[PDB]
Amino acid sequence: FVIRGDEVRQIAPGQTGNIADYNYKLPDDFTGCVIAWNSNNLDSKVGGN
Amino acid sequence: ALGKLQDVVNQNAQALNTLVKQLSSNFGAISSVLNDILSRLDPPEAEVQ
Repeated sequence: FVIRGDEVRQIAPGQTGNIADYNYKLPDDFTGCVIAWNSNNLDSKVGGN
Repeated sequence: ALGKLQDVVNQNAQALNTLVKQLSSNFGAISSVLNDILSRLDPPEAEVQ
């Protein structure tokens, strides 16, 4: 999926916030990896994407 | 005259009282009341306490 930079932290085991609470929540015993990379050159346009 | 039996009863009562009183010690936790820990902190944090 795609989020904003400040929301990257929200994608973590047991995290809170709008993204973690209403969009994508990880289990407390999550066993995996999270890889996030800025996509400002692909997911942003002049005038707002 | 009844020192031996009174000492036994007192020792048992003291053991039980100490055991019950132990419940209120923080043991390094922020609080000795479990519900307070659950309410005040997030689940990931509350688990450690």
